[PDB]
Amino acid sequence: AEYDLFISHASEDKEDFVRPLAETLQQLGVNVWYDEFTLKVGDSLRQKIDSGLRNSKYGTVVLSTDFIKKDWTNYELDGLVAREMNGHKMILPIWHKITKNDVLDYSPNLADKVALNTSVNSIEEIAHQLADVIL
Repeated sequence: AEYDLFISHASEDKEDFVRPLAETLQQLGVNVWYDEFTLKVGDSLRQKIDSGLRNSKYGTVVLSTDFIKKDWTNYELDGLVAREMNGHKMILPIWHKITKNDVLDYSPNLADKVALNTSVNSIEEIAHQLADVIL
């Protein structure tokens, strides 16, 4: 794998969250990329995930209201946020700009699968969780 980590995300969260998080991860020594894994409306998410896991040791998902309403199989995120392929692992999903009603409406089984939350956890705390596993 050429990369340590890829970050699946919606376009609404790319510049104001994924980019600072990626830069923080790079400062900690993690080789991370994300530009090719932006989810737009009508995209196949699993297509992006298969590409990410093919060339990255790990992946994570930025679970926003925008992301979960764009995900055609949002109700199956509870399986996807822990998906593995070729020994590469989706890990540490991140709650980010999402409401509990959004989880109840579009992916109820996801609720106890996620712990990180950018409304309670800082970007630096989240980056350290990823960095400690990767390095």
